[PDB]
Parts: sequence; structure tokens; C-alpha cells
Amino acid sequence: MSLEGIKQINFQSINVVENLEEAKEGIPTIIMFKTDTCPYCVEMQKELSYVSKEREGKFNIYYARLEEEKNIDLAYKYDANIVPTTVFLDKEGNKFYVHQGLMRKNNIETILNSLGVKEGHHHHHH
Repeated sequence: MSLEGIKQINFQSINVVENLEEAKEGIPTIIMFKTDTCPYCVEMQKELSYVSKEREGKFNIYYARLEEEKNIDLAYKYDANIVPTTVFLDKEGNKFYVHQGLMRKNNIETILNSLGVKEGHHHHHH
């Protein structure tokens, strides 16, 4: 939430990453492209929190802020021209499904299921 600012913004965003620089491979990668100031981002973030609640350690959620330079090429590489551009990638980053527009937990979650989310088999059984 809105605290610290330095490197603790993701206190509500679990399974998420600041940038691909922090993101890794193996676990399927979901890229949501967002401008600096965007309300729809927050709405989808909390939805993502719900998804992460039902899916601990399986995929990574990359918040692709248009605030940086890397997301210029990143944007076009993943067909991002509207916020939020949600592109669903499988384990190695196979761009399977892009969706430009807001969604909900169920629908996001179903698309992950459509990718496969194969890796991420590090989930505590209890």
C-alpha cells in the first residue's frame, strides 16, 4: 500500500514484481501495462491480490509502468497501447493471450489456467 515507497509498495501485491529486472523465468509471467497515473491499475491490483490468495507461488505479476524506458520496447513487444494491457505468458514467457481492458479475478485466473502455469511447483501442501 502507500507506505515506505522505496521498495515496499507491493504490500498488497503478492507474487508480483516491480520490473522484469526483478522478474524471473520458469513461473509464468503476466504483464500488465499501466501509465503513471491510472485508477484502473489499483482496481486490477486488488483483483490480482485475490488471485494470488488462491494461487501462492505459481506465477509472477509484472506491473509494467510506462514510467520507464524498458517498457517502451516492452510495450510494443506485447501489443500494449491501452491501459491496462494484460498479456498472459506461459512459463518461459510465451505470449499467448493479450487483453486490453479491465477484468476480474475469475477471468484473470481462467486465462492463467489457459496458459498452463506448469512451473511454480513449489507450493506448500500445508
